[PDB]
Amino acid sequence: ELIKVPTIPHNLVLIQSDNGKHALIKEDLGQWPVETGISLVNQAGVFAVQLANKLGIDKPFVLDAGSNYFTDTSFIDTRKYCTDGLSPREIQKALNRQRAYYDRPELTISENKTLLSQSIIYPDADGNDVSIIFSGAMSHAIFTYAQSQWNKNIIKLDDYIREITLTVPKQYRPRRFKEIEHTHGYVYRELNQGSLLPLVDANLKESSSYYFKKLMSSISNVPVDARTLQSATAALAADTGQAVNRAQHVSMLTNRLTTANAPTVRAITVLTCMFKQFRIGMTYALDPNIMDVAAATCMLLFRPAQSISDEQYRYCLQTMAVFLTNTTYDIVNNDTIDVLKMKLRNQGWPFVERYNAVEIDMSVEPLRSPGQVGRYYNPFNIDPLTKKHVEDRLEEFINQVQVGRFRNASGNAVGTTLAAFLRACRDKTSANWRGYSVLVSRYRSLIPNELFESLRNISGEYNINPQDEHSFFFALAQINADDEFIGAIDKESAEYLDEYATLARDISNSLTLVKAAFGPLERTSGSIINHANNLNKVINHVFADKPLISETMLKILTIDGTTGKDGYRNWLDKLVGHNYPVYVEPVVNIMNFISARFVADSSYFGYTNEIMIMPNHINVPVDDRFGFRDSPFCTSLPRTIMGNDVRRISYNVFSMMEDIDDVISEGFILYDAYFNFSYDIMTTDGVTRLKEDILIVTDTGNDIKPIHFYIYFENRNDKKLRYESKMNVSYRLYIKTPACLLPLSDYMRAQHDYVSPSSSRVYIKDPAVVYTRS
Amino acid sequence: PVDARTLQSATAALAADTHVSMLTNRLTTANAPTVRAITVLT
Repeated sequence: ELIKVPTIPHNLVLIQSDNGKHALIKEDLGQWPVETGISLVNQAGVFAVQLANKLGIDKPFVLDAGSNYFTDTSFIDTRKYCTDGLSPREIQKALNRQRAYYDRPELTISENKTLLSQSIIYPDADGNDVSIIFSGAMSHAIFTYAQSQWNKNIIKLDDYIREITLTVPKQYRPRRFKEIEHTHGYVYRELNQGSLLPLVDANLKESSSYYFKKLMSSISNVPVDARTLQSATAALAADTGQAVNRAQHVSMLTNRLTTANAPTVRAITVLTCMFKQFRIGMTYALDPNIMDVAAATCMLLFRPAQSISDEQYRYCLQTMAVFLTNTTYDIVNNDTIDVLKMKLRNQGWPFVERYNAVEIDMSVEPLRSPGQVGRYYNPFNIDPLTKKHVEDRLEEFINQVQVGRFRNASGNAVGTTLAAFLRACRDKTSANWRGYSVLVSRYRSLIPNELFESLRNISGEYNINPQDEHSFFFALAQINADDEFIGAIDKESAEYLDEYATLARDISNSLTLVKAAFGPLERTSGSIINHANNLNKVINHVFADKPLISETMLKILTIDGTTGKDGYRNWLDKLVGHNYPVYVEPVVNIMNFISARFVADSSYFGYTNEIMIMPNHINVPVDDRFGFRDSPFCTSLPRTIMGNDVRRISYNVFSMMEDIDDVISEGFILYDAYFNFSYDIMTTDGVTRLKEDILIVTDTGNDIKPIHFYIYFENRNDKKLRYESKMNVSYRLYIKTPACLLPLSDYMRAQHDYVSPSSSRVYIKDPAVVYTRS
Repeated sequence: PVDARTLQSATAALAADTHVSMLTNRLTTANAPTVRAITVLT
């Protein structure tokens, strides 16, 4: 959601002495401690975020400052006087006090509204409003840049509809938008798509297990019709001539028709048609019987070929050859597929081939996949064009099996039972395939193309017992889509999009952290130990307070029972050294700009590169613009004093010394450190002096005490103060003049402009273009 | 120190992944420190 900022955040504060002889404007912008020995860019990152909070920049926003204005009472003056920034009245009072001290006349009537009308609101050509006010240099730069970065995502509503017009299905009622929203509508949206590949590639077993289980959970809850299989059993019984007082093979098939595990097999069937390669397998009994041959034939006929592996194919052929060709398992252990194919065919069994599954293209573009076409396998290897099984020769193959003599020379007991069984199985599939085809289409729409191409069956938890194969196809049920289930799918499609979205952000955050936190690993004990300790510190920080990663990924990473903290640490290991492309977001750009300005302009935030310590009896050039008494600031650090280059000493060497008494008498410049400092400008006239001593000398080293300046204004004819400064104070400290200060005479430089967009724009919170049917 | 919860969690996870009572019951963590001593030495 966008935020309207009502007031421009100026930071200027004006300080003036009691006499009014001097005045200056300052940009506070806070004061921040900076350390040494640690890289400054890393320290600038945390301060940059805190600065954005101070300016109200961090969250997406648009400026609303058009309404803040007033009009002067004069007839001619139709200008829109602004009410933001440093008020021109405050500047007018400061100048009038300044003119009083010099005994000059006060500002003229004509000069008053020249000054008072500098802050204006004027319209722009594009309908926007431009606000000109007195603001700080740093505040203007950061706020203007933040507005530019956020405005990229703010796009017209009609543009958004064009980008999502491909993914909208044809079964949802179109949304009607008000005419105002069409002409003057804008939407804040991030149109980047984050790939889920880093999570899936590194963690294939965990990601596949999480998605298959949730998908299986929904499919198992689908309604189905309830039709008794007594009619099918009677047809099977009559064809086989089943008797109560005999032992036939039809009894063994009939005995174990269990439909208890039907919903799980139904879910497995949809999963095979959903994904490119969802391999399933079954383990047959030690001594195969009429069921295993019936179950094995059912898999080969009515399952996608891509879902059957080469090893599983040979295993099914071996089981059929054992029962029909009547040979031991050890005999056909080394037999190839072709050898097993030939032995079965000579016996009279032709169902020795796997059949590919015809692919049906999706009607609309899949989610999280731009410019791509979806596809899924049609269930039961049925050609949509011909509404038949792929093998057009199935009917004669069934007859061939029935006349074939397997497991016995006299009688067709084995052949008739299997052929009569496959008659019903083919009839059931040829009637109920349309419902399963729609069900696969609904669930395939949830998964993206990357998950379609990557997810693989690894855990092997989705295995089907031979009893379930022959009972599922014999007792196949029509899929009935109740309104409750239709509504339930609409609910599931909601969080699937939301959970995909939150995973993309979590990966992008994780990839960015890895690049900066860690580096390459060598083959030494030192490098290994450094990685072990550093990574533990990172993993402890991310999980402290609010975790950086949402609970959505934690569920994926903990699917094996591993603790979430350990799961993320192991994933961060594989992510080091990645070449995965990450797109710089608007927020990342904003912090980098502040980080650059923090390093470039160190005076705004309260630290300096170098300081100077010189004896009082040496006169150095100082900044006399502000009129401070013994001004502690310099325009630049003097290169040469008294014709000799000023000595430069680094901080570490300075702390290390014992002749510190010999070098202070000549003066020096301390560099190679970040000197935090502070000052308090006072309106009265007094001695400018440091708050504590300059340096502390111990038996270990020499350190510089904290720098706090008590700056006072200067009056030339104050003999008491002149003697005090020259005599009492013996040593002085000098730093570069802070850039935040600005003399009152140069107040025109504080003028800055801001752009607040048109007030005719309306913002659409929910840009969805379709309505649920019911 | 050796924690028996890690063994139980690993057995539970692998039991659901694939019966597994052929080796799952035979797993005992009694001699863990000695084997760790040999691993470091090797």
